[PDB]
Amino acid sequence: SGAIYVGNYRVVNRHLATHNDWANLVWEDSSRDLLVSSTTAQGCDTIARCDCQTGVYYCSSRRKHYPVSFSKPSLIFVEASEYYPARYQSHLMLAVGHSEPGDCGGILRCQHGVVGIVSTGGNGLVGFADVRDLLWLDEE
Ligand SMILES: COc1ccccc1CC(=O)N(C)CCC(N)=O
Ligand SMILES: COc1ccccc1CC(=O)N(C)CCC(N)=O
Ligand SMILES: [Zn+2]
Repeated sequence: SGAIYVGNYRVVNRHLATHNDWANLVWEDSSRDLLVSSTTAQGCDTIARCDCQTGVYYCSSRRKHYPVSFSKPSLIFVEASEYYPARYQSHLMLAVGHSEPGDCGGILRCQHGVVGIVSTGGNGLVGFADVRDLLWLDEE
């Protein structure tokens, strides 16, 4: 589990969104596994605006923050799960690292701010849903 809190926005994995998130929906994209809902209180996170490929992510299944190198956001085939059938997930970045299903929502950060959240994994890989292209998160 986990979320990004920037401005009056809450960014979560679309497959983990709550019924309050859906009732207060701002934007969602199934192909990205992302959902953004509105919040009453202001958050403290800053979104990175960069092309960094190195950073640190939080892994709840190890209670550890791991430095990683990750690929640029791209269209990657993701096997069937209890949340989605087998499909192509877009804006996804991969790294060699540990992850388990409940690690989704763990933040990946670089020196500029939040880069994305854990969204997929398996076979010693961890996938992050990128949020750096969502410029509108920084305003209104
Ligand atoms: C100190 O947190 C670091 C540091 C490096 C890298 C990542 C984090 C995690 C983070 O930014 N959180 C707000 C924790 C909640 C979450 N959703 O992961
Ligand atoms: C961190 O996720 C891991 C890790 C290891 C093994 C399995 C998972 C769960 C996982 O990949 N999904 C539920 C897919 C979600 C999606 N974005 O389509
Ligand atoms: Zn950066």
